[PDB]
Amino acid sequence: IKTLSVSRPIIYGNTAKKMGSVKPPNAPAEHTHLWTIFVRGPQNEDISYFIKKVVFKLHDTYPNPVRSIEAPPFELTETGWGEFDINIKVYFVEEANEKVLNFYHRLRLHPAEVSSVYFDEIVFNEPNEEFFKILMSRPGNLLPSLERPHRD
Repeated sequence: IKTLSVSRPIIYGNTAKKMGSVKPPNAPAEHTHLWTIFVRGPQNEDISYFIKKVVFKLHDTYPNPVRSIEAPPFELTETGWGEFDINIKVYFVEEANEKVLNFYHRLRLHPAEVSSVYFDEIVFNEPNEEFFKILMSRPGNLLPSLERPHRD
């Protein structure tokens, strides 16, 4: 028990909706849809305990197409009229001892919200010991961490 591997499940992809009269004051003309590109946990658990930042690379026609999200939720909303590939770069907390992980997602606008989401698992083959303390102390634990006396 020198090295201990561990995985974390994630969901990545986008949702999209047709845009009506309700839109931001500076919504580019001819943009027909809004969309949210994201990296999430199952049950929308906050995944910032292992993810440090997510960097989304949009199409080069977008202003400042490299969008770095450095606090949760790891998502951004944009508008547009068409589909293209987005490069999602996931960076990990130091204790994970894991380099950047790349995903590529094709934005989906059709077919009334649409959802194009992919389930994957990030593996950490050589995390620091401290990584497991971070993981196990994340909110929501119900179990005892000591021998808790109890009646029959």
